Amino acid sequence: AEITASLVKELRERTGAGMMDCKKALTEANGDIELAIENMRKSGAIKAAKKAGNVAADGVIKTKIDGNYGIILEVNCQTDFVAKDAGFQAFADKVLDAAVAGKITDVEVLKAQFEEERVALVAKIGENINIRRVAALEGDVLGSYQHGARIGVLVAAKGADEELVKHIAMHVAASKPEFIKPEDVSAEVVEKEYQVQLDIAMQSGKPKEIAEKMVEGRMKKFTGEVSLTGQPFVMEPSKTVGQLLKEHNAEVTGFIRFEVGEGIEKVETDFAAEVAAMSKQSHMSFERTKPHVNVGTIGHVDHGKTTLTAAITTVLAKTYGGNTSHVEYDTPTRHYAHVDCPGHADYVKNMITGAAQMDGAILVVAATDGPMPQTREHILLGRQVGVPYIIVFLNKCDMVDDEELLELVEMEVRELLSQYDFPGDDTPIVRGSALKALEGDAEWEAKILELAGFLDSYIPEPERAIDKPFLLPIEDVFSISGRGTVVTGRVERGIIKVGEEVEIVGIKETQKSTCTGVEMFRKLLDEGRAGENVGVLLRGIKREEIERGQVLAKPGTIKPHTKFESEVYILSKDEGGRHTPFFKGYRPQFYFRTTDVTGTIELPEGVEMVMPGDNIKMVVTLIHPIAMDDGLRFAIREGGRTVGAGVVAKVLSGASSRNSLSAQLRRAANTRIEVEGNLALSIANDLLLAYGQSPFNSEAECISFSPRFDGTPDDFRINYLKAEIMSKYDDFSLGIDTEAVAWEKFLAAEAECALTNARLYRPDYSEDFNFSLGESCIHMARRKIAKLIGDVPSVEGMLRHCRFSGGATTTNNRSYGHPSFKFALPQACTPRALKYVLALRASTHFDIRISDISPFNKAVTVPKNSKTDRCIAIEPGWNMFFQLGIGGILRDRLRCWGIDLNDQTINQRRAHEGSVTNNLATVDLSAASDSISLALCELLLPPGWFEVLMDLRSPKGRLPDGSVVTYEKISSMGNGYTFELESLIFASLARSVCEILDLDSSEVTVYGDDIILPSCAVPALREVFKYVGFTTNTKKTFSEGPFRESCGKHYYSGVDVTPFYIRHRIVSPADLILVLNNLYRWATIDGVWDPRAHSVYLKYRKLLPKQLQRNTIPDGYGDGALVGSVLINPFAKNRGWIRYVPVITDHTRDRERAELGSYLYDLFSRCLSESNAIDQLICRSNPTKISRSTGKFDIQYIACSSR
RNA sequence: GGGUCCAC
RNA sequence: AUCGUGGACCCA
Ligand SMILES: Nc1nc2c(ncn2[C@@H]2O[C@H](COP(=O)(O)OP(=O)(O)OP(=O)(O)O)C[C@H]2O)c(=O)[nH]1
Ligand SMILES: [Ca+2]
Ligand SMILES: [Ca+2]
Repeated sequence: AEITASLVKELRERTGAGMMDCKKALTEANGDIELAIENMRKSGAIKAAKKAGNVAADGVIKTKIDGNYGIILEVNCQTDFVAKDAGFQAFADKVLDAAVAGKITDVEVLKAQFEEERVALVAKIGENINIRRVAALEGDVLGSYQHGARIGVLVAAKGADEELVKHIAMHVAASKPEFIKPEDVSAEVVEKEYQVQLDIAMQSGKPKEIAEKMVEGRMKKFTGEVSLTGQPFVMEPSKTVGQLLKEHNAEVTGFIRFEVGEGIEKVETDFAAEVAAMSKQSHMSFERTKPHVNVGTIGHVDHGKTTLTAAITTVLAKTYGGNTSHVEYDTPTRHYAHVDCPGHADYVKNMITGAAQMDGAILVVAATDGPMPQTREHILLGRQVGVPYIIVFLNKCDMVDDEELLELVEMEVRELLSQYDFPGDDTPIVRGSALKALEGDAEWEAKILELAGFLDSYIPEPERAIDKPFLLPIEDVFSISGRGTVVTGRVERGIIKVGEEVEIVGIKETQKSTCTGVEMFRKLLDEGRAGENVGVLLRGIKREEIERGQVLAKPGTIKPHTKFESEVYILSKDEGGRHTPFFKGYRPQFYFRTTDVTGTIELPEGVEMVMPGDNIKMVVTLIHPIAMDDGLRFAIREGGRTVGAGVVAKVLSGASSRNSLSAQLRRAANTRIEVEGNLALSIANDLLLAYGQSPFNSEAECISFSPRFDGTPDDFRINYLKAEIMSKYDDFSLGIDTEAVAWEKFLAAEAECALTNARLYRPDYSEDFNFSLGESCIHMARRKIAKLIGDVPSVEGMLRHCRFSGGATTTNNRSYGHPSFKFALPQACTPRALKYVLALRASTHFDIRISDISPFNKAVTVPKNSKTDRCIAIEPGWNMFFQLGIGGILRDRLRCWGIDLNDQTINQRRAHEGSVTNNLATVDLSAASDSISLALCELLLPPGWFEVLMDLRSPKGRLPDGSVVTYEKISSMGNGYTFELESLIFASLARSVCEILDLDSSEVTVYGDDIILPSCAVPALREVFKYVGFTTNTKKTFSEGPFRESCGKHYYSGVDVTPFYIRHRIVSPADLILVLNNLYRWATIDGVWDPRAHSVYLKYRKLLPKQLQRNTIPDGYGDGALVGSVLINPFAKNRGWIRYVPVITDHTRDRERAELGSYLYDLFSRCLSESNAIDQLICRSNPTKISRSTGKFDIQYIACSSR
């Protein structure tokens, strides 16, 4: 102890100084009141001194307007909480007011006019806070916008009234225009920018005026975009601010916008790792049902909430046992996850988003100082975010002489806690020291344990989902004869035993029923527990009386509501959200558990605009009811895109478009564009002419032209286009061409597998004597394959990959290709595959039927080139079901060889690399999979795998002839594993060739038959390939050009030269629009036209119905309209702050689905799930609906966004 | 899972 | 009448 404790208190609640700083400073003043104050004053500067070391990236912006003189203020601090603290507020307010009356604009004048009072706060608050920048603006009429505290703007305008400047001050706030007019721009920044960009493209080989006209064009936009004038007005994006101004014959003499912490470095912080940094210097020196508890640490930055979390972690594993950046520690009875709450807006975001709710927090104040002023905001955060419980850890107590002075701090904190309706008198306050606890000081060491004790007994145990009342969100409803109505979904809370009664509540007038049963795909069941996907059978309720969106619940347990208040986070542009602000009548979709519902909102008192990234409270009223109570999370959507997240906070009491304009566009769409001859050919020739190349002078030329693999990238680009553009056109007349050539090819491959099948089952040449590269690779590949693949396909593996999907089987036509029809209609199967079906039949109570048991698949023909089709075979359904099982296991395994058959994007980039580097080759095989013979396959794969492949393939094929083939190849295109299998065979060979040549196997990459491996390996790979029956496509393999190509991307010395194809006769406006869009994407850099192609574009644009020539959409939205500028689009309809544009759609009619088949398909899928910053988890997977395509077009409005 | 696009 | 796989956009 030292001096009277009652005296320090008098000093503190007079000065706002830390406890110990009041003590030691009162000890040297010999107990002199008005004296101690000064010793601290003169010190307040040395304090701020060491303070001004810390980065202060947070703060506020303030704004003041006197008649027609205004000023913008940027005083900032280092924390959210300080930013909204009364004291910091009052400083910033005064430092502003004082800068108004005294029209100051010199940062350093007031920066010093207050330097005195600035140490005043910095002492008290204990964060570096400095005036950053000031500026002032005068104009004839001016107006300010304040976007919370984070952005302020001053706008000076001549000719405009109150509303005008308000509105364009808001726009400046949203759209960061760095200049008032496109010409204002630094004729320098733009000068060298046009000299830099004039090569980037002139290096393509683009002729002078071509790259000149293009660069010019960009910078016309480039400047228009960063300029208030040429910006789409934020409250009216169809017209620009420029045009808006000119409509009120007014103008902006200038503007200012400051944003808190702009340009400040703003250091990243990693809490998790960060702790392990402190638990390092010290660490060196089955209860699996235990509940998980989320706790939060919150307090003053250097009061050491960090050091504590460290002390907690060490001591808690040193003694007892052993989302997103969260340390976690274990207690004999509970498991804790622990996050730091560094900022107020950050936490509110994570609470809404769900990426971190919290069961209890721990407030960390140092007894050295005591509550800070911003300590109230810490607690206030807790109150506003609804933390149920707050524990206090009093830290740094070893540095408190008088324990009567701890009695004092603990008092202030209870007093605050209670001021915010927390149970102050009753909240645990452990008095300890994190630091001495890391230094294994058994005393202070047990105080941590103590605090932990409170976490166990003070924060109550979170209700297990199973302990809650029953609720299942209905995903789909089926009517099954002789079973009744049944709903499927995942049970969210509780248990439902057959017998029990249930309400079905949500969209309609709530209804009641009883549980007739509970089933999964494998077994029937008598109850469904939380977390289980199930069907639930219901008694007496028709299936047109249930609806996705409704919930199934224990009766009275949940109610339907329409109006409620919430806290939402609006996604930033960054995070895939809106890029434009919205306003009063925002009208999006609210996605609850399993469905969207339209709803209007009302903003809070005084907020008029919302920006991507904003938290906000809003009151939401829905177009019809949804079952809900407090805590229900939801997503905000714009036609499929997720733009925000929210949680219901308190449920309340509840209570455009175009007709003969869509009709106009629909008529246009079903119009038939009509011309003379081959419109495609005409377009291709007009293109070639515009690039000064000879046209095709006949149909027969369009498919027989070879490029020159030299010349500049630009020359080559149009050459390759010319070689490819018409190469797959399906409507040439000139030609007795047929699918005859396809079947010839199909027979040639079989004949080749017949050779290699004989050769490879007889390689006793005479004697060992001679050794060969091929023989060796097969041996090398075999062994490596076995290592990757197993002796046999796991039963788990197959159980998580088998499934139906897609199109026609031997028993179903395209119409009945949906999985639900494969389950509802008996599928054919192969003699050797029958046991698989039976094993399936034995594992489920559902009927598993086979229609016929033959060894045939159906070989048909399918389009490919202008000069040949491609022979496919349609499999028996049950065989397909299992072929996909092995195809899915091979897919996974290949991931261990760096092969990823989900991402063609990795092959495209190595093709680009290869064309610049010449170290990687791209190779193609001729009849890639058709050439993989039985023999090769039998030598490479484990016998276990080979037998299974043999059970699962179709051994025979019946052709359109009626003729048969007994397959020489291991499998045909159309099989459910041929693709993954061919990928494996090719990879293993190429990898083996690498090892034999002393290259790295990892350099080998394969997507089906798109092979990429080091250029030096090619001659040896060619040799191996020849040996094993393959024939490499010398025309499509490149190991030495400037040219590469893989998975649809073509490169010439790094430049993208992938072409586009006119595949069909152009007959409808949709046909023409695709072609023109394909031209657009081919000839367009960043929305800017190569002029050579533009001319051809505008010519054929004219062949479209007129409305359709102006109906434009942004790229990335398909081809139901011309890709162009959407702001120009006259048919655009902005509705509720979301932009709807109409696109052409293929028009469909509904068809009846198969009820049992769909139900089976549903349960089967849920069975699959179970066998195998993130909030997108707020969505599902959709009901089976069947539809037939009529041959007409429809018009669909869709949600759109400038970019 | 459909329609479309682009690919293996 | 149009097999298997992947990716994107719209639907759903
Ligand atoms: N089931 C199926 N597989 C395909 C299809 N297209 C390509 N593939 C698969 O990927 C491999 C690549 O085929 P392609 O390179 O286009 O043709 P190819 O059979 O090897 O013949 P070629 O190069 O001589 O034209 C072969 C085949 O397994 C297809 O349309 N259906
Ligand atoms: Ca090929
Ligand atoms: Ca290829």
